[PDB]
Amino acid sequence: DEDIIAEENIVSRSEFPESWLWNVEDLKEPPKNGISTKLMNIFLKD
Amino acid sequence: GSCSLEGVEIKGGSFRLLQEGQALEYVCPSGFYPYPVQTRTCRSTGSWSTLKTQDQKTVRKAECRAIHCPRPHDFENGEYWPRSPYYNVSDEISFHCYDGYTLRGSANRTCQVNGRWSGQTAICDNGAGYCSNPGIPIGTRKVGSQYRLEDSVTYHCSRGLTLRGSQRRTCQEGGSWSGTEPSCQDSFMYDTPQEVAEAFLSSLTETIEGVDAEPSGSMNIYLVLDGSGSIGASDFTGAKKCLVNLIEKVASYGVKPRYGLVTYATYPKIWVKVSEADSSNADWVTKQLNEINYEDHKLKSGTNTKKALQAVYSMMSWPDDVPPEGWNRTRHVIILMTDGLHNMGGDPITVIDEIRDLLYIGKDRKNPREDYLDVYVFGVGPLVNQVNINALASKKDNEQHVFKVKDMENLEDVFYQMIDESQSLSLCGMVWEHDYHKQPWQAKISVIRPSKGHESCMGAVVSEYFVLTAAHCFTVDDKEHSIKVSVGGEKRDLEIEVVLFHPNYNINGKKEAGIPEFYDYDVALIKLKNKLKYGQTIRPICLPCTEGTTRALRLPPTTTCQQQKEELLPAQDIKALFVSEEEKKLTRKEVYIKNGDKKGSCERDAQYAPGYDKVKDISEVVTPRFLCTGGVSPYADPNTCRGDSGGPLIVHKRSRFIQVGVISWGVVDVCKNQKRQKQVPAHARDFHINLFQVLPWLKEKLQDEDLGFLAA
Amino acid sequence: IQKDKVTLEERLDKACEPGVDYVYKTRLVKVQLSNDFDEYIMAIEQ
Ligand SMILES: *[C@@H]1O[C@H](CO)[C@@H](O)[C@H](O)[C@H]1NC(C)=O
Repeated sequence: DEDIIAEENIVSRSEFPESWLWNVEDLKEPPKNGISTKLMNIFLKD
Repeated sequence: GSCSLEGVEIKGGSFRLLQEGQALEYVCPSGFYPYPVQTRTCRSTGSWSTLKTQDQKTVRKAECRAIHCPRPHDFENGEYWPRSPYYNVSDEISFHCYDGYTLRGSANRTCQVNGRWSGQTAICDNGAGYCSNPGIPIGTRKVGSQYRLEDSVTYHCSRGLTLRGSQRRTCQEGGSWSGTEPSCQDSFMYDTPQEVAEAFLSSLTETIEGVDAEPSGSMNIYLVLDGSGSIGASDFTGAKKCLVNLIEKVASYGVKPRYGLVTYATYPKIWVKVSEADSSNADWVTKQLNEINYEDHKLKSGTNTKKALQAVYSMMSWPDDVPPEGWNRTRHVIILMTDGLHNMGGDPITVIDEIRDLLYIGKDRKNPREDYLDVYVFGVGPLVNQVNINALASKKDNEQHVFKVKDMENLEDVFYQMIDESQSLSLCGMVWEHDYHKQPWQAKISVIRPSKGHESCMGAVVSEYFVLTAAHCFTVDDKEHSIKVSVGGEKRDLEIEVVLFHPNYNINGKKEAGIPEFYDYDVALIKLKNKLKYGQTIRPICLPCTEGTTRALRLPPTTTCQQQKEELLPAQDIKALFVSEEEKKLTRKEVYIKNGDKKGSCERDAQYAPGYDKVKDISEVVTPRFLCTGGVSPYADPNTCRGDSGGPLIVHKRSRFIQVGVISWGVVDVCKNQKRQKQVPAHARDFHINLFQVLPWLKEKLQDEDLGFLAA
Repeated sequence: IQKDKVTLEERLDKACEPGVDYVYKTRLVKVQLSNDFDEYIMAIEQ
């Protein structure tokens, strides 16, 4: 008479910033039509 | 009776019976570790010892979990990626600070087989506090953003992890946090034979170098071996041989300290006392370490670590009466092997505190005397409580005192590698006792010229022949018979051989642009004619990018030249100092190196300098080979005089003195052989010569001085 | 702790646990009991 997931194997969230992603990027990709594009891969908070 | 083997195995693994069925050891296939505990004892109740984790939690079924590394559940002023509920082996993670923050340490770290992360701890500091950001070690959680003076920070590890080191660190005066850097440990991380030997010597040898100041060296080594029945003759006899090599290792350093061998169980047993006349004899102490046997404490196989340390207390105590002659000059090094599983006597920590009070340590805000006591602990027993063995071991900055090797065989290899290896033992930037002359490196230069001249400059002893100093203090016209150098406060003058100027030095190479003075590459060495005998008044000073400085900063031998520049000269308001002469008496002047965002403000003030009042571009008179100091922000830094010219720009860290610059020129002359200006302008800056820029020249001219310069 | 026969060996192991610090045979002299906590004045026979 039991199931669910063990309360031991539950990675609780913790990262709840009010502000982040405070970095800098430079557009050096091959310009087309005068428009440069950059594809960033960021990690969303919790 | 033998405990029943009913439901005592482990899922996805196995186990084996040892000590004739009195204990079992779980054997999990490579890539996995026994959970929770490694081994189990056979209680006399008929059942095996309950499965207790690190949080003292009861587990029903044992399982073989994969080797995971601690998760960074706390990181500030930056961002780490990728993020996962758990990190397997050979998993890589990178760190990156925000805008306006400097990243020190290893940016990329990989999870190793020892359940730990490679490289150093990643820290994102802005350099706005009195002390550098303590950072947040992977797996820990720092509480305290304020890094002012007297401020403190607390650390907390995740559930199921044992905190190693200090849980609280206070920003002490002089830009340095008390205790040591925390580190969340698990129950299988251990320490490679190299990690132990490397962190042990780097923490011991340094505590030995200072001892030589200065028969019978003023240092005591207390060898406390645990012979309880919870260790076994296997892990015991191995610990003996482990110590045997240690004594011989210390002997190779040509030092003969006072040893004290003590094996304890239910009651202490002193074999060698420091008060004996044979305590200095390494040979005898070794033979006494051989006569002992694990069978000595079989009848009464107890574990009373308290009485053990108390036995050491009586060896360093005194009638009183004494008050001994030289009690405040003796270093004490207590080394003890133990599983940390004490059960008789209570908390052995109480004794350690009594020892501190007896040696008067940590009882003075101005004189900590922490360098007069080291406590090294080594886990030997099958079940070792990292919590306890840590509470006893000392906590010093950038030093490790807690050790837990994989097995006994590895613990031996730790001391085998020592006997063969002979780390460089140099005393650069060192201070002796402490009349009054705490600046051995300091040198006073005088150049006699027609009419009068008496050019008054200063230098710094960097070797047994060469003395680093300014270059403008001399000229091509000045011969060697007209140049005299005095060191150690000696009345006589030393005869020089040749003054080597920098190949790129040209003070008169800017007159075309209307620039009378040009102190670019303003450095020069002075090779003496006679060899200098180092004493309590004469002693070299650490130079950037040297094997000697690497140890001074307590950094790994694999430290590159670039790493040292980031340590000594960060992108912040560095706290340095220089030597000034007031009323025929040397005195220190604490200043700040403007290497942060206040760098431009300090440089552009070179326009007020005589002759530079009509310079088009101020960046031409202030080459990257300059370190700007002095000013009003953040504090009112003392200015350099004319006689102080050529003086060493030292950075006092880790109780060591590292020269990083050379006094070149100042904006406003505040010294006129009368009184101090007192009304100094807010633009009265002082410029120096960054040694990190003139390395190629120093490394070449000092190739035959055994200073061990790094390649890079 | 607890309360099914607690033999001799049972007490030996439970008394020599790393946690166990003090082991006394006391005699209840006086009982000063209150509302939030009860004082129990014991006398260490040995
Ligand atoms: C060392 O001992 C002597 C005892 O006369 C004392 O005067 C001196 O202050 C002590 N030195 C230190 C480091 O305090």
